Amino acid sequence: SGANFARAFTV
Amino acid sequence: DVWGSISDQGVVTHITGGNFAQSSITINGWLRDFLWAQASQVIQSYGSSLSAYGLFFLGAHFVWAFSL
Amino acid sequence: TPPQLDPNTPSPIFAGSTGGLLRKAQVEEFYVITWNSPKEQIFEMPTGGAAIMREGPNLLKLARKEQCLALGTRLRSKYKITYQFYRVFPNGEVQYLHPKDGVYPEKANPGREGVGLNMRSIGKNVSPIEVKFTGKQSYDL
Amino acid sequence: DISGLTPCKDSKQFAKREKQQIKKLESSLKLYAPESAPALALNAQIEKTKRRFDNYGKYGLLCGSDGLPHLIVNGDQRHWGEFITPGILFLYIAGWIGWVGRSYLIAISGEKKPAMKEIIIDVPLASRIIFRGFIWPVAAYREFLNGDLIAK
Amino acid sequence: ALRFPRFSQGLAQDPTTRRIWFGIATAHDFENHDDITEERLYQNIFASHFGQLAIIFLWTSGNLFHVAWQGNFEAWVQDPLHVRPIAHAIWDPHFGQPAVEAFTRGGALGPVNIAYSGVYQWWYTIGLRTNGDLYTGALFLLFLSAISLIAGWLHLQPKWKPSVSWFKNAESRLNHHLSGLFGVSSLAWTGHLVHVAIPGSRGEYVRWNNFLGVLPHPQGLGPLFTGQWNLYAQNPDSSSHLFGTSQGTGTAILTLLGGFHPQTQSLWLTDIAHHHLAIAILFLVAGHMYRTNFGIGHSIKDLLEAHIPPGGRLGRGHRGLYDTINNSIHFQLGLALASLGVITSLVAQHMYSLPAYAFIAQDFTTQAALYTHHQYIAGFIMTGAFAHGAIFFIRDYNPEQNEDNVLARMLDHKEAIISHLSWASLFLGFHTLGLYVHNDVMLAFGTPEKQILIEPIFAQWIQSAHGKTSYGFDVLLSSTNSPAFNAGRSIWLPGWLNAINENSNSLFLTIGPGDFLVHHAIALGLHTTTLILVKGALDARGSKLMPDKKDFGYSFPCDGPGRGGTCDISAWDAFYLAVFWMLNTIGWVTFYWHWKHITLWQGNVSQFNESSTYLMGWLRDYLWLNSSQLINGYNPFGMNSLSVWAWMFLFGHLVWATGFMFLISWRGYWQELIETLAWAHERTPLANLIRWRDKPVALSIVQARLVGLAHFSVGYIFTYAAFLIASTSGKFG
Amino acid sequence: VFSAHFGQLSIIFLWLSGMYFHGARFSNYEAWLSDPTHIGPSAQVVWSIVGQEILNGDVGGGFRGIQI
Amino acid sequence: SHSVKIYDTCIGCTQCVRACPTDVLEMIPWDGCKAKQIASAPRTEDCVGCKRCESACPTDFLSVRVYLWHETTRSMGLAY
Amino acid sequence: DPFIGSLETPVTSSPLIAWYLSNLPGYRTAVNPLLRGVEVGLAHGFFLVGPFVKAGPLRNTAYAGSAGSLAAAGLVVILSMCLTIYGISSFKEGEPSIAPSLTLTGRKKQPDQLQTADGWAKFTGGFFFGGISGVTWAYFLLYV
Ligand code: CLA
Ligand code: CLA
Ligand code: CLA
Ligand code: CLA
Ligand code: CLA
Ligand code: CLA
Ligand SMILES: CC1=C(/C=C/C(C)=C/C=C/C(C)=C/C=C/C=C(C)/C=C/C=C(C)/C=C/C2=C(C)CCCC2(C)C)C(C)(C)CCC1
Ligand code: SF4
Ligand code: SF4
Repeated sequence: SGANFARAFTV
Repeated sequence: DVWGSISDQGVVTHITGGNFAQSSITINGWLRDFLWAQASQVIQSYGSSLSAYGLFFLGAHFVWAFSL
Repeated sequence: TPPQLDPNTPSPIFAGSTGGLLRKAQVEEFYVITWNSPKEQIFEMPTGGAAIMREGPNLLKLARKEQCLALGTRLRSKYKITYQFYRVFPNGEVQYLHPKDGVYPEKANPGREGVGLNMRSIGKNVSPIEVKFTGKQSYDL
Repeated sequence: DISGLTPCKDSKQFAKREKQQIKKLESSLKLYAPESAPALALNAQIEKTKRRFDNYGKYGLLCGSDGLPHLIVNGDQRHWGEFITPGILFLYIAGWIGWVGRSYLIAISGEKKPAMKEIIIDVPLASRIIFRGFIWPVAAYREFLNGDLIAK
Repeated sequence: ALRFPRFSQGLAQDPTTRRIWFGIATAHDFENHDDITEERLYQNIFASHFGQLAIIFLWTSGNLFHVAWQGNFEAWVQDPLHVRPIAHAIWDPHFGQPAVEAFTRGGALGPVNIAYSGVYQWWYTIGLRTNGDLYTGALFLLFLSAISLIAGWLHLQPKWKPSVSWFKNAESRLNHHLSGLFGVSSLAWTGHLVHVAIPGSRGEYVRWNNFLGVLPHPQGLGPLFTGQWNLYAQNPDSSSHLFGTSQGTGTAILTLLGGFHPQTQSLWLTDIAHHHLAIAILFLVAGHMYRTNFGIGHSIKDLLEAHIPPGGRLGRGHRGLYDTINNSIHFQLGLALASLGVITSLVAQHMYSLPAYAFIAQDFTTQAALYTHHQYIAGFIMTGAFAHGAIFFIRDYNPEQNEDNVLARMLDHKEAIISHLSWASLFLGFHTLGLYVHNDVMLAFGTPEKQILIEPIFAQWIQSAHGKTSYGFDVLLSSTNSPAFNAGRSIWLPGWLNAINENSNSLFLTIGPGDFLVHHAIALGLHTTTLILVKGALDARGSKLMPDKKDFGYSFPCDGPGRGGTCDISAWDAFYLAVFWMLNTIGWVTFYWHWKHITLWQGNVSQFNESSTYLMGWLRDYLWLNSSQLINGYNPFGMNSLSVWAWMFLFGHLVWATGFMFLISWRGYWQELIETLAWAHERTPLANLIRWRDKPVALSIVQARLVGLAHFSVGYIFTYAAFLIASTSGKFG
Repeated sequence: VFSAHFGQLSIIFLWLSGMYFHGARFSNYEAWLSDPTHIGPSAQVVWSIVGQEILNGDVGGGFRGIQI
Repeated sequence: SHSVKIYDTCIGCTQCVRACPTDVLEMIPWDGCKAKQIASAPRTEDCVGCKRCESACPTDFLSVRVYLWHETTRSMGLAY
Repeated sequence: DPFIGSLETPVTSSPLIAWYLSNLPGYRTAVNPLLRGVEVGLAHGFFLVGPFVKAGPLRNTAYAGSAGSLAAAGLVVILSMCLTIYGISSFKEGEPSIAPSLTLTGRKKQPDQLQTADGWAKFTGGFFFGGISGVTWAYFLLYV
């Protein structure tokens, strides 16, 4: 679930 | 009269205490126990994760006043 | 033209409706429209529904002048039929109403008097202060 | 200093509010794993809050009694950038827009049916007109002196 | 000529039900009556004035008598701070036992009504101490009403009927009103204050029986005629004086102390007497300006004709304005209404910061009610001024006789005025709404420090100039050394500075970033209402959509669906639209005042200063927070004395919601419904023996608009009054 | 009418595909599957542009996002 | 009964006569224009105030004007 | 006649319904209005007595019957006043009656005398007397 949230904050 | 919480012992505590049967027979009861009491969470949501709901609450009022 | 009469003309075939005459017909007045149809055909009543008009002379009763004129103009536009309507009082007096000169008003005919003609532009009327404290009105002059 | 105000780098309510916000963020930070993405996001939020407070302190604003900064539109020389410096900038940009639009209208007044050019813009002439607004004050002043700004 | 509307045959001929409505509506419009002339109109106006005076006098007599009979004035005067005034008794067959038990307040033996009008303090200050005085006043006002009615009937008689030329004698009327109506009345009130009120404040009872055997000042009239007037100010009242008794008193009757009485926080009576004396002297001197039968004075027409600027920048100037003003009554009505509205607003703004009645600053509900009432009256009057100006432009304006004077030049360039008013309103609304929404969003996201807060520098500088030292500026009166401070220090500054620099009173309250936005909103409301009214007044004679608007009259429904459709095109519709904006602006002003003063009274002023910068603050910390006690007037568990206020709250809500009927739905649907209902009634048995006399028809368009507006106003007023009174009475602070 | 119906069907299918892709990519469905009673569903994540990141409430299961 | 007045700006296009739903207007010969005819309103007492005649009138401002006045059973359009 | 604003339906024109409606006191013609008014008032008062004595503010006390009967009497008085006002305002003194003078068959009949000043006055007096009598009779029957 962490990766899905991190997908928005990649930049 | 339906939703609520249940304990291990077995008693049921409803959300609003089951006051619909005695307070909903007057217009004052609908204005005070329903509109006034249940709007606390909408207006006191500033600074929290539900602020967009308060913003839309105010925006809808603005649009309703605009329509006149 | 001499006004005509409507002695014993029959009526179209109808089943009845609640948009007919009322107490005003017994008290004040009503209107009677007469025309002539070459064939038995179905038309639509101003009050509501559909009726059938017979061949020969046809006569109908209505409550207001607008209904008579609307039915007559529908007849003129769609069926190409001439028509004429009168006004009837409770006392039995009959007054001829539609074309008084025998010609429809849309066409000019000599022998017609001018009524309510102002020989000036609409912007030459006097101000209301000029006509104050008297019964006359600015546009009446 | 002015109207009984306190400099924003000396007041205490500013620091108290900063501490309250930082503690509120750190309360939610503890819930997640330190290496997880939400932890990185919350750390970024904390860094942004600290930078914003430091910049506000260093910029020479004036907090009030309750602890928030107050803007001065009076005209004092120590607050040139509070209202007056941005405002002029706005006018410039704003004037640009207006000027450009006016020019385009005149550029389509010659033709017989300008409505077609109003509802369907053309790009070449508009692109020619767009960059003429960079010097709008000079052209506007010259037109005002000449007298072509006002219809007769 | 035969039916009820005897003053109009056209309204009597038609058989529908609109005859009754329009007969009631146009009873006072004396210009449209058939066979009317100038003399009859003027005489009817005179008689109506007399009737109105009689009604006012009867009203005040009834108030006095009821307070005397069913009140507790005698028990109140002894303990002003711990007794609730009583208006009148309550008798009601519908009342239950708990209602009788709960409404018994004060020292009475039954239900009563607490008086929030504030007449108790006024009557106490002017020098009334027992119920005999109130009964005497009631009898006197009854006599005044009777003589007013008698005079009206007498002047309607053929023998004592005045002529038109008498009514147009402007100079004599102005002289008598400026000298006799104003100056002499102020002189007589000064006499009363010197003779009765001031001695009654020091314990001496002066009445009709023995006012000849007492001396208001031990010296007498000697100083006044000698020239040493200063003897009337030698011994002022001490700072420890107690109202209504003879402890720590003085003998002066005319002073210039300034400030407030220490115990009662009200203005000194000597200052009031001195002010009235000076005003009376000024009016008496100024009332001899105009020419009359004695061969000296000024002529108004020559004064007007001579004020024309060389160079023709104003055109013909003021030539021909005298006859225009004199021959038209709507011009006079508009001027009078505008002046009265400005004066009413001045009264509302002054009576809350410089109270003149004893023990009125400690009564919060009375202050709030009086302020709100006077502001609403002022708003209505100001709207009426523009309405009558538009009526004048429609009816009484003669274009030929006012050529090239100021009125013609005004009609020439309406477009510029309208455009600039529109620009100002757009600017103010755009930026005020933007700032409010930005602050609201910044608070919503959880970061208050990113707010936009602008200090009202100019107003704070004004307050510092007046003598306030709470900001830091040292200008004029604030500075220790200054020509103004030196000039005024010896007379009134010592008291004025002490009064203004305290924190309890309401004189020049401290202001911050919250007041800036509210003041700008008030300015926006004023500008928009002025735009609407001015457009309606100027476009009355004609426009491009309909260039012959003067022929149809002041009020007419529309001009058909042609030319794109023309609804609400008359000036009456402009007034009907401007009423809403007037109500909205007055509501904003009253909300601001009430919240500021309630936060001040409750003890903490930080709540307003921190929650007035965003709209959710107004919605949550003002209405929702303060409605808690009001909505709990009656509940399933029981009820208390606040029940009637909750009932009136709901009543106002219902009326306001009912107004939407007439304001939204229009005529045709209802006319068809009436058609069907008429058929149904005519076709039923045992009920067709009864027949109607007037054919039922639906209401007209203008009538429906008027009814909807009336419902809107009634609901608005009642709801706000109930909320204000209940919320301020619940906490009494 | 036939062509308009086909266009409407295409729009509906696109909307359904978007909902499914949001459920697949930015969601905590797998966390909710194991413990459904104590986890609030969420399938929308807000960017961090202005200060709107406070809209990413803690629904549960090691995730932050708008509850659906 | 309302008041219908015809001014001299008319050009005789016969539109107002056709538009009337109650047969109020008519046309008479004239000599002040090219069409050599003008309008007239004899049967004014039948007018209902619908203002359809004013909707179909080509002129800078209308050459036929209807002013509303005292109402009655015929002009109000009551069928009962 | 189809063009009259009415319809012929089983309920409107039925033998049973017409017979029942033609026997009511308000629809007789040859009878002087006083007796019909008396009958109508008796029926209306006896009907009206009930709800006031049953649902009034004093229904739970020992004063139910008297208060209800007094309220019914007040309602009867107000109705009589309304009838008198309508009769004064509608019909004139010397003018003949305005009732229809021919029936469905077309046979001429004497116009009803109710639609006249004197006839309506007699009807109102009879209604008042009958209403008072019915109210007092209902009170006597209920609580004796
Ligand atoms: C094209 C440029 C343009 C210009 C130069 C003006 C100029 C003016 N406007 Mg107008 N106006 C415009 C467009 C324009 N307007 C549009 C599109 C509208 C409809 C929304 C209005 C509606 C309007 C009102 C309601 C009022 C004015 C007024 C005014 C005057 C006062 C300034 C102000 O209040 O602005 C007001 C500005 C606005 C409310 C919005 C303008 C912003 C538009 C969108 C920008 C122009 C963009 C355009 C699409 C560019 C195309 C060119 C491109 C193809 C190359 C001033 C003469 C005021 C007045 O009368 O003063 C005497 C006033 O009351 N204007
Ligand atoms: C001026 C306004 C005024 C008003 C608003 C009231 C109001 C009231 N009166 Mg008071 N009263 C007044 C003057 C007034 N009074 C005067 C002058 C007297 C001396 C006769 C009294 C003596 C009085 C008594 C003896 C009683 C009341 C009572 C009452 C209450 C019930 C109403 C009623 O029964 O009327 C009663 C009214 C009267 C018998 C006569 C007053 C009528 C005067 C003569 C004229 C009013 C005219 C009016 C302005 C019409 C103008 C029309 C214009 C708009 C076109 C009510 C609070 C009753 C109460 O105590 O209930 C709790 C009651 O018992 N009043
Ligand atoms: C010197 C004698 C004289 C006097 C006393 C008056 C007085 C008056 N005339 Mg005038 N008049 C005169 C000469 C005089 N006239 C002459 C010679 C002519 C012929 C040219 C006229 C022509 C004339 C006409 C044609 C009419 C009058 C009218 C009136 C009345 C005005 C209405 C009203 O009461 O307002 C009250 C006025 C005042 C009290 C002034 C105060 C206003 C300021 C703003 C007060 C500020 C308020 C202050 C704080 C008060 C506190 C409130 C309190 C509750 C605490 C009043 C009786 C009108 C009328 O009513 O007739 C019956 C009217 O129709 N007059
Ligand atoms: C100083 C006194 C004053 C005077 C003498 C006049 C004089 C005049 N006015 Mg002006 N006017 C005034 C103040 C005044 N006005 C004010 C303050 C306003 C702003 C509201 C106006 C706005 C105005 C308008 C808009 C109009 C006039 C018109 C008129 C003329 C006709 C009067 C009439 O027919 O109304 C008689 C009116 C009524 C009896 C019916 C209305 C009553 C209201 C709606 C009652 C509200 C209901 C009530 C409060 C319910 C309470 C319920 C309870 C639960 C509380 C008359 C010459 C009319 C005109 O056309 O003149 C040429 C016109 O249309 N006036
Ligand atoms: C609260 C609702 C409301 C609002 C906001 C307005 C607003 C306004 N009134 Mg209206 N009015 C109302 C109710 C309201 N009225 C009612 C109940 C009546 C009684 C019938 C009237 C009667 C009335 C009259 C008689 C007049 C006005 C006029 C005006 C304007 C005054 C100038 C100004 O304030 O500009 C401030 C501008 C704004 C606050 C408008 C909102 C700006 C929006 C939010 C910006 C767009 C942003 C965003 C991107 C939107 C995108 C949309 C989305 C689909 C993409 C303004 C448009 C006056 C006028 O026209 O002056 C020129 C005038 O003549 N009003
Ligand atoms: C907010 C209040 C409101 C109210 C009360 C009404 C009321 C009503 N509407 Mg309206 N309406 C409204 C707003 C409102 N409307 C709005 C906003 C719109 C949108 C434009 C409409 C549009 C509309 C339409 C399109 C229609 C109606 C119709 C109806 C009627 C339905 C029949 C009935 O229930 O009446 C009975 C009365 C009530 C429920 C109101 C309360 C009365 C209580 C019992 C108090 C009685 C008190 C007592 C008698 C007082 C006497 C004392 C006195 C002598 C001093 C009724 C008159 C319908 C209709 O006319 O068909 C029948 C219909 O066709 N309305
Ligand atoms: C439509 C019309 C009309 C109407 C109008 C109006 C309604 C108006 C209004 C107006 C207004 C409503 C105005 C107002 C004004 C005001 C002013 C002008 C003020 C001033 C002030 C001052 C100047 C002050 C000063 C001061 C100060 C600030 C402080 C202290 C000191 C002193 C005193 C110096 C008429 C009738 C004419 C007729 C025609 C048409
Ligand atoms: S429509 Fe107008 S222009 Fe044409 S004939 Fe009639 S009045 Fe004349
Ligand atoms: S208003 Fe209507 S009815 Fe009257 S003349 Fe014109 S078209 Fe005919």
